[PDB]
Amino acid sequence: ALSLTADQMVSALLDAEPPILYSEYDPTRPFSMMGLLTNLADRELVHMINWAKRVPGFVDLTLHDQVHLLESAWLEILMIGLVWRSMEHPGKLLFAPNLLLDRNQGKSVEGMVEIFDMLLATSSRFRMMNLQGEEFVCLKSIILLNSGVYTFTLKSLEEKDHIHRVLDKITDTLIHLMAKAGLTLQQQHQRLAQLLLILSHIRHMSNKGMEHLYSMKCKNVVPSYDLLLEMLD
Amino acid sequence: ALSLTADQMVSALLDAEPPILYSEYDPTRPFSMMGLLTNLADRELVHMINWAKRVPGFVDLTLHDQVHLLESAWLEILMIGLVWRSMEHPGKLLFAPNLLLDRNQGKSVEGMVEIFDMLLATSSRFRMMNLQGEEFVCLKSIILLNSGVYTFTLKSLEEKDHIHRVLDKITDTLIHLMAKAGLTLQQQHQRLAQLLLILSHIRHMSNKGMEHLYSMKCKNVVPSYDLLLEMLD
Ligand SMILES: Cc1c(O)ccc2c1CCN(CC(C)C)[C@@H]2c1ccc(/C=C/C(=O)O)cc1
Ligand SMILES: Cc1c(O)ccc2c1CCN(CC(C)C)[C@@H]2c1ccc(/C=C/C(=O)O)cc1
Repeated sequence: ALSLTADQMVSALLDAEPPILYSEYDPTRPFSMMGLLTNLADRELVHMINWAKRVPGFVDLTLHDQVHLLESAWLEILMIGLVWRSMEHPGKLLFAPNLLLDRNQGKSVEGMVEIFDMLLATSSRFRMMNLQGEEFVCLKSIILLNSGVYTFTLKSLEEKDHIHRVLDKITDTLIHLMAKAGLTLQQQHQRLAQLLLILSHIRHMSNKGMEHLYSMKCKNVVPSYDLLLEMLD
Repeated sequence: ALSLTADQMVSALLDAEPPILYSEYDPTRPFSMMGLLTNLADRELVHMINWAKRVPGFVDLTLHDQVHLLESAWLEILMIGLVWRSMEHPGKLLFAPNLLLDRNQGKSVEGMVEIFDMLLATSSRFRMMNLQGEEFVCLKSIILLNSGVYTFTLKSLEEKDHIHRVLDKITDTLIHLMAKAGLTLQQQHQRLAQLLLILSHIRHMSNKGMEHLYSMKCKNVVPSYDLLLEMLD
């Protein structure tokens, strides 16, 4: 994992990519949005577990630390995937290929249009930077490893060190991609910073969404430690 | 502002630095924590306004955009200052020089120990990286310009462009500092990434704190648009 070259890191991330899923509704029947969005997120989560297990370095950690990282990052990971999928659809969010929604459609749930807006703005930022697919898979892996690393014994000290070494290797990889693309050293650092600073906004979006989900006060909303543990163990 | 050299950028940021404030309690009387923390935050905010006006590029923006940026970033800015001040005090948060609190002291307010923990962990990360004062002022300015830039007309398009150009100049500056310190190009990119990724965790902490403050449901807690506008106008 730490002996991978930049090209090998990229290949491994592209190969791990999950599929794009469809919403489950009868397309021959007349057009609940939260129902549809919950079911889609439930099914994406299963595939996210399989993806995470294929990110280099991730299965080297303890199962408890794998669960902690996924618990912290899962909604950010869903959100970056949505933003990426929606990039060439100005003004719309491509939740699935059969579920392409505008901001007015989010107005149907109290608190949701604000989240829809923030997601559309991130998509439009990605569009303005001309984000590449190889840069997106790197960013997504960085979210997985970084989002829970500050909230965790000799074992833990070793786990945090390894997570930081893996993160350094993905930073190396990003820079390599930008060098292969022909950017100057100045441009390279500038773009790296631009990309990482968007991750702060993705955190914010997830925190805002988590607050909505927690406020629903429902045992079938938000995956528990135990469900994540069962799926990962 | 965009014509500043890296050295000039650093000098200007160091010069803008606000003072460290004291808690207001009678030190001769027996030892409310939330009272003391609110009063301290109220007074720090005034000084933060003056600081922000001295960050290069910031007064070039519209007053409405200055207010939006401060509204989004103020608690993150207080939190990064606390973490920096607390760096050489393992296990304790130096809220002020006369108010140095451990995690057990945070247990006195329902929900606060969790926030205290996250802040102690960030301080300990800064300690492990050996963060330098010149890097800290850069990071703090980056928070100010970045945290509200994705949530904002021809004027706005021009304002977001300028904010991104200012941010690129601070990225250049960071890298220059790390080059002056003797780091390799590889180390330079790696450390830049490490530093920016901590900003995501600072966002998360602020979101968690904002939720506590909003849940107090009090007109004298959280600065309004109008108060920020009055202080900045
Ligand atoms: C990015 C994304 C998806 O790809 C799929 C669903 C949702 C989002 C972001 C917006 N979000 C809605 C936001 C208000 C958070 C959708 C969502 C809806 C329900 C659940 C519930 C999951 C569960 O309860 O286990 C999670 C996310
Ligand atoms: C970093 C920091 C300070 O330097 C000063 C106070 C506080 C923090 C972080 C933790 N925080 C407590 C957290 C629960 C947010 C403190 C705080 C307390 C009250 C207020 C209220 C301000 C207002 O109501 O205008 C703001 C921050």
